[PDB]
Amino acid sequence: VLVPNLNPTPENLEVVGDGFKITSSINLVGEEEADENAVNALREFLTANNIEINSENDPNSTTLIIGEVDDDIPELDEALNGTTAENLKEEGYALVSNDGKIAIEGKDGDGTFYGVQTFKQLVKESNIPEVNITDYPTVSARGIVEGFYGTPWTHQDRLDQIKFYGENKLNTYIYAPKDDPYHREKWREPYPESEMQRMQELINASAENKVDFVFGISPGIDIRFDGDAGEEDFNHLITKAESLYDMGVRSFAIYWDDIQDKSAAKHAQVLNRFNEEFVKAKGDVKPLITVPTEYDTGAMVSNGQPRAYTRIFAETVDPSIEVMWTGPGVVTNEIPLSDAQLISGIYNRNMAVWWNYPVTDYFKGKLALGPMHGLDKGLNQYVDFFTVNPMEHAELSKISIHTAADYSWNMDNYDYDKAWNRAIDMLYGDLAEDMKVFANHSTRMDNKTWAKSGREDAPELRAKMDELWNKLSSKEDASALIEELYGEFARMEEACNNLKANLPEVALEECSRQLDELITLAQGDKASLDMIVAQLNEDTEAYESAKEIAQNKLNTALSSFAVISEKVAQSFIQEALSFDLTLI
Ligand SMILES: CN(NO)C(=O)N[C@@H]1[C@@H](O)[C@H](O)[C@@H](CO)O[C@H]1O
Repeated sequence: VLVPNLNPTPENLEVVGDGFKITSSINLVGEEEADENAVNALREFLTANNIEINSENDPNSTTLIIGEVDDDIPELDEALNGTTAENLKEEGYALVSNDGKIAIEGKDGDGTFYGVQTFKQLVKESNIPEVNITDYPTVSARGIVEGFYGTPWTHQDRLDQIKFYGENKLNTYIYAPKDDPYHREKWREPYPESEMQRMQELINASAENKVDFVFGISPGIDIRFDGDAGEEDFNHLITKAESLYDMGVRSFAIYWDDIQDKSAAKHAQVLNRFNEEFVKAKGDVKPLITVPTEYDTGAMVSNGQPRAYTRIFAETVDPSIEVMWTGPGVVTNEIPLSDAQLISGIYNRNMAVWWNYPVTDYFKGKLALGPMHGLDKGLNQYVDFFTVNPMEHAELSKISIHTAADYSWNMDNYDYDKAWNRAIDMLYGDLAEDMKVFANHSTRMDNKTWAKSGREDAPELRAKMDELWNKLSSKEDASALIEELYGEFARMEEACNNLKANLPEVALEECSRQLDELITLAQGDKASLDMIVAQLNEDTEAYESAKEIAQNKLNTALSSFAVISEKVAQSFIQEALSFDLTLI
């Protein structure tokens, strides 16, 4: 009957019937013409959900038809009747479920694979709704940049991330981690055989999930530009890129972010000569990607005009090259349309975004568990390439990455609160509501100086706390609000205790300290109410005992590595301790 949570939100979806049961043995049609990676993902889900494939057609089993446009499959034509992927952009597809048949038609092999992902999300206990779908991404490249400092993701983490990207229609992975010397301090050197297996698994997994594996190269550390030395180094760039191409890498990025030699013309000439002698000469290599030394608006622009570096770079760099920038700041609240307009005009092209959220490398005590927030819903006019920099914490990064998938696939309809809820619903199952309680307090990032981003922590709770102070200072009866807040604080503690008891270890290991912090803070919040209530009752002894606890709970939180709800659960105790009800 009803449609399950879907991610990304499909572009067009119509519920056209009451739904039906998928038979435990089905008819598979198109299995030989259709995209292999889509079929494998299909076979993989079918196996996992206890569904067998009929070796011969129809004891009136359910029929599943799969393939691409212009694929020679009439069964597909018939099941779709009226709806089609023919007029859809790259990566687009059509899905029709109706009266014992499911049709999956992609505009290309990527689209077929993505149709299979929607299919997998539509099925619940072998029931599927009857729908007509036509779907396609808002933005052409969507994904992750592995750009964070701190403990690296492991091999298994990366394999898991790649699968997750595929499942949420993210097609871009910029492999450029700090712990692989072959991407920076050993950039000249091809990978030795002792490393080829590990690299190949990543490349293979990526391909198989329709994820573009971008090899990030940072030659800035020691690259030479002039004379024989500069020629030798340019030749090493080629040989490196070839040797990766030989492994099946078809996407490359060259970073200029950490170079001392701030020479725009030298940077851009290397790019252009690489574009020509490598990217153009191979023919199946995707557009070149670069990060210029000036890569946030503040570094790039002064008084509406490009600074010298940016101006030279914009003027030299080939128009075919993708150029990354991080928005108005390195870590900032927003990218408004005007910022993307300004930078895109300077570079006379659609821009690539490197979004520094949920990354927490600059403020590691806190977990960034909120949605894409602050990004202009019209950014696609000036941007056709979107990536996020996630946390060293791979598992909990999925919450925010999940919302980036929705934002970049269906930008016009993105709603950060709804996407945030959906991400936690789809990821946490029976723990979703408890995980929301916790994550809600840990969305806002702010190092107090240059780095700030994300949705405010617990906005509703924060508004209730404000009303408490307003009522108490106005000598209005606050009895009912106090009871309500006791409810909120008990809920925070209970949720956090259930997460400690029941979160799978893969998630718990990333957040155990922050859970303990929020519990401490919730207990200090409760003691803070006890303080106020004592003052209302003129019970000096009850006031002193509540105050001692509130202060010790605050102090435990302030001294701990873990950071959470600074402006909300934490600040409330400080507000309560500075409040003097005896003088109102
Ligand atoms: C675009 N870019 N360098 O290529 C980038 O964002 N670099 C780092 C980025 O790697 C880091 O995670 C972030 C927060 O500390 O700071 C930035 O300066």
